[PDB]
Amino acid sequence: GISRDNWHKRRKTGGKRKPYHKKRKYELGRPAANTKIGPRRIHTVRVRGGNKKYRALRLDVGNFSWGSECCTRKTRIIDVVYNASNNELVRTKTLVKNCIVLIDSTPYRQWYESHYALPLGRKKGAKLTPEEEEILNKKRSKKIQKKYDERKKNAKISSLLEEQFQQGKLLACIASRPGQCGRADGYVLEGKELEFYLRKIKARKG
Amino acid sequence: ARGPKKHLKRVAAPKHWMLDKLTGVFAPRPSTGPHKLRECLPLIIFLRNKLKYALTGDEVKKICMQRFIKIDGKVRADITYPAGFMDVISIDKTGENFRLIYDTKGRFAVHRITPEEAKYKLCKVRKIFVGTKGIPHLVTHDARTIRYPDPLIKVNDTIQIDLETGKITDFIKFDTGNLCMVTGGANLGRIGVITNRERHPGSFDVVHVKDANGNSFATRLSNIFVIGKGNKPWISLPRGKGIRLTIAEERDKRLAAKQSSG
Amino acid sequence: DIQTERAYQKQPTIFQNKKRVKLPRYYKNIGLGFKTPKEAIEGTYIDKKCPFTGNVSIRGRILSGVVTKMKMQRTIVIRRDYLHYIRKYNRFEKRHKNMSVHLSPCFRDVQIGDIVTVGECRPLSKTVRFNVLKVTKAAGTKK
RNA sequence: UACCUGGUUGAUCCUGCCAGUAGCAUAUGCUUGUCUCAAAGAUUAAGCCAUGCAUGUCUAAGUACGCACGGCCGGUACAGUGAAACUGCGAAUGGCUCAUUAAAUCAGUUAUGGUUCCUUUGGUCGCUCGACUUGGAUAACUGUGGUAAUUCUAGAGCUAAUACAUGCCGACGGGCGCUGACCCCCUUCGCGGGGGGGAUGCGUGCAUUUAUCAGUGGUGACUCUAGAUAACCUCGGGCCGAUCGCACGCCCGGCGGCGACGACCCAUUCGAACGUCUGCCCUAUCAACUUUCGAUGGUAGUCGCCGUGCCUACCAUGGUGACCACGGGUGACGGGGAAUCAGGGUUCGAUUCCGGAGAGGGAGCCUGAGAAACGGCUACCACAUCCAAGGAAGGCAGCAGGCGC
RNA sequence: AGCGUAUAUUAAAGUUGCUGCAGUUAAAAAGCUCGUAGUUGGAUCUUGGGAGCGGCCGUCCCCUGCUCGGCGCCGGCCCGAAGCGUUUACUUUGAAAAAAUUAGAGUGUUCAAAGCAGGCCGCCUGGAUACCGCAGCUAGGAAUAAUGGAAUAGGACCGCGG
Repeated sequence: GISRDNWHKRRKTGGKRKPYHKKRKYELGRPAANTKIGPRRIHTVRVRGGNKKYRALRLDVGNFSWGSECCTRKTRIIDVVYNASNNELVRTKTLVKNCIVLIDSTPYRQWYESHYALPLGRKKGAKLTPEEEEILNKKRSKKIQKKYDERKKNAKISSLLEEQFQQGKLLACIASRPGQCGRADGYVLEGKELEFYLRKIKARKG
Repeated sequence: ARGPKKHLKRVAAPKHWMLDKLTGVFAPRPSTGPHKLRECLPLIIFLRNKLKYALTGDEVKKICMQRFIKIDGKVRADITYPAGFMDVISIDKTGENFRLIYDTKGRFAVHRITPEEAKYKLCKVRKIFVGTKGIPHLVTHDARTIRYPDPLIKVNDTIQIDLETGKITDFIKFDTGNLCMVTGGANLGRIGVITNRERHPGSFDVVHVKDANGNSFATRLSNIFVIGKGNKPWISLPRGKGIRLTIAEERDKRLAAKQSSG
Repeated sequence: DIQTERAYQKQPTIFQNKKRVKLPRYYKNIGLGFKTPKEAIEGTYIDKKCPFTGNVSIRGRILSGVVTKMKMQRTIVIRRDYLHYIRKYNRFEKRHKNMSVHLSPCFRDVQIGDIVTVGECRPLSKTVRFNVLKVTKAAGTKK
């Protein structure tokens, strides 16, 4: 099949190697997962030593970590924006490790709001008619308010994250190989990384 | 090959088994076990060739399949089971106890012990290891794990285990002025007192050892096994006490004993 | 100045987006009595294969050569000269074996003819298996 | 034992080769009483093969309702021996040959802190807070068939499991991190300020994947081994015993040892795999070679058991050479070794031990811990067997043996 | 109870010459000079004492300086140790190096080639040792042979100013 070995190609000098043995098994090669965005699809692969290796073929959810304040939530992937390796992997919207994807902002917003007693997203003037969010932002007992006021002291999020929350899609980087483990675990882009990537996609925009 | 080998040609077999050339083609490929294949002595070789109870492979099978032999207080009915350095072979019906320890030369001694001494053994620690919930583990030379050791034992110390319970009684710490047997190299079976350890970052640390007659010899730290505090052996030693007198002296002792014998 | 390529250059060990109210550097001593140099501790480059500030561990052989070429990037060719002993004629013959070697951007100003000590580590590339640990400048070079 | 002798001239002294002289190992000639050892289809054809064998397997301990034998009182399922068959395991070792192969193989030296590991051995196996034993098929066996044909098999009726599946209870009473209703106490007249408890809800163990924080043991050196926190858990599924055998017990229906088998993870053993440094025969009538279809590096991935141009994308213009690269030849598998030898040395090493490669030539894969396996499968070239003419089965460089050479 | 022939190879072959050949005339020195790799390169830096035993003789010892307990004595001296010291080639020691083969210790296979056995009126033995170039590793030596150090002083040391 596909051989993954050194003896098929030229030496440090540029001489041709003559193959002293035919293709071995341990010099193996399987086709690329090229994992897409759809409903969950994973196929199992029996690998060397009789272990298992999961091919994510389609994947829409992943365990992402906004690790500024240590808040990680399982989130719904929507589409891919930028890819450092190749540009056609964004056209044919394939997940690979170190992609840039948009993720559902709602689990992070929910947590931030329920933790800090302030709103996030929620543009100015928009009426909060449901008023179960009212009970999450109001009605505290005596000393719990001492706890939530010494908390919300350092509740200040950065502007470039606020912008994304107001739209409703955060930028995250896939830190787990989706082809190998059958996952899409990542982390939300922040500060210097976020500025660098927003600029790279705007140069791509033109 | 395309997998693990199962045969061992009689010429390619470890030499200290002292196998002849014209008996057969193959030698007993020792079963996998606690000791290494080149540093073991298979139960078949010890039982039939040294003691000469059995005459053939069938007789060794017959002697052991009656559950008679007991290596480290546990019954073994396996002819190619690797019995190695610091083991207590306990044949129950004859009422004998043997301990495998290196003769003055590069071979195993048929060394009979007392049943009071045949209830412990002297294990060297190979690695100290932190468990899954801060549970410290020892791993000894004979592939034997003990968890919750002494918090003092470290990576080149010797421990004394009880043979039924399998737990530490005492330990000899690796430092100067401690009895050590050499268990590898050309100095295989020399008993001496540690003189100096010389650290070599990246390479193998070399340890200088002094014999009982002011004979001094070095060996890399991999091939050392401390068996005593000061000059005190913690087990019984074989006849000679790991000295290795010269071929000139060994000639003199042999023929002088022959002259006096007649 | 750094982060020229598509992907974001950073040290994977440290976290750089801690909520607050200069960047700390990951580095390590590499043993065998080698001094972790100053451009490693203080500097602001990103190198996977820098033996002081990156993911690579020195183990096995430690050799020395003399710098020949420095044309390919973050890598040098050193030239190791020895004598081979033919036994028929009780004489030697002068031989050489030039090998590809990873030079960290730590060792800023290195010229050809410098006596460069290298240490063996995991295969870094097709032909590269060694990494520069120290540099000794050629006899003089004061003026 | 560090050795010479004949032959150019009419005679001489030299250069110089031809011929003698001795061992060695293949063939061959003539000859052969005894006895102990012992090589042998390597050289040419890694050419071709008729036939027969060369790999199977049951213990007191996975499944026996074959009367195939056989105890008896059978009425309380199963005496026992045991064909077959399902299950597990082995068939990757051994054996044969030397065609490939010239920094390749291989040898000495080291590395995996860059990995995988059946088995053996020693650890782990109420650490998880939520059933006195479940499910429905199949084989053997009875029965009916098809084909010129083979270790080919379709249909019917029945019945097992450590095959294939599904799943409890227990331990189990609570801890432990958040969540926080509600409450008593004191300093200030009082706001305020200080802790104490605390209904409820969520979460939990090892393994897997990701991100963040701190600093039990070890190394020359970890982004190590442990500890904490926030989550995730692949439905083509990690673990957390619906298994078997001899013993038979311990007090008012109750009531425990000794073994076999299995199982995620860790170590150990047997290894394998990929790297480090040095080393090989002849050739210049082989002087330049490599590279956008990867040649040498850089960043990001893909694949892999892991490290890497191993393979993609975008960059950079490198890398090797008179110290013989690149190409070519080899009547070349490499080494331990063998014959010859004063001392140097020359030639040989297919050949019983270690390593490599191959099963007529190339390529692809199944199952498994381990194979790119051929006494396994799938084609395509070459060759070739049996044909009721439709189809079918092949692989001796295993042991014998036959042609050909 | 063996001997003759055919061919491959070794010594004789100092007729491949490193040890160890030749080049006026026997075969052979480029027609001549320059010249980069290659090989090879003058002399020069440590001599010298203290002390001891036999018979002026001989042979044995001593030759950079600086954090932790006991010969201990009194923060003082000694030792012990963890860290040190321009590099390499050379030589000596040590470590690690599969067996079989060769060299070789033992042993009346009836002798021998072999073999790893055996011997004593249950017991006593054996199954050694040496060599294994080159490369890597280790610790002594410092002759010989390379290489380095102050010369627009960014010299060493010594202390203050920072």
